[PDB]
Amino acid sequence: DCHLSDMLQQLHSVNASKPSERVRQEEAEDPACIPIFWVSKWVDYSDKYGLGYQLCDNSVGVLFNDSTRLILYNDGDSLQYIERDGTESYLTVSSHPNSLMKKITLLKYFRNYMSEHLLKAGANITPREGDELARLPYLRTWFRTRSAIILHLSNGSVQINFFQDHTKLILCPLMAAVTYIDEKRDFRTYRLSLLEEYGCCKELASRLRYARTMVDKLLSS
Amino acid sequence: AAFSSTPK
Repeated sequence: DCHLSDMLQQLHSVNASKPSERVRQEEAEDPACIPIFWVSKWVDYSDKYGLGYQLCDNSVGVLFNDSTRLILYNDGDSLQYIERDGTESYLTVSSHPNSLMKKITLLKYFRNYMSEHLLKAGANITPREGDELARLPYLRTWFRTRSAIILHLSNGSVQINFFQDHTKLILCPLMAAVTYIDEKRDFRTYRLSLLEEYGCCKELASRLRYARTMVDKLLSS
Repeated sequence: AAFSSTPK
């Protein structure tokens, strides 16, 4: 809950500043705040199985309808499984309990579908290096609204992908930063406090208000 | 109402 509370305080602070009514948006850029991980792809098959996704390192995961999670590392071999009760286990495609067979199969189908048919969000973004403190995160929560899909990762990052104009936000409450991908697929990363200081355009402002609403929802559930 | 993220 601490990640989301932080993010809520950060966003509330920036938004209360009315950053589009001030402009020096480029002064808010902090190139060292680029995220390590985001969701590059997703498939909502919640009608049947659940939500499959791919992170920018090409690792993949599924959050199944039964609230368990299966994660495949980008080595294409190592698996992490998380029961509904939180119990984690570590396995491989090569060595796994019979009980996981089905889910492993489903994960591979998701992988196929995503690899062949979908483009990568942030294809033009080199992710931050990242070190021993940043292990592979998994999808902790997700939902879709009238306007966007909201993806909350276990490292606290919250990603919001807007349906109409393909614009996207990746918020990190550890770095206190936001990456904005616009309709040109240009991306910039800002320190939220610096956005409080120098302000920003109307589009980013609006999307950060919507983001604050989404974080309140995530905190609410 | 997309089934998935932005396709190729």
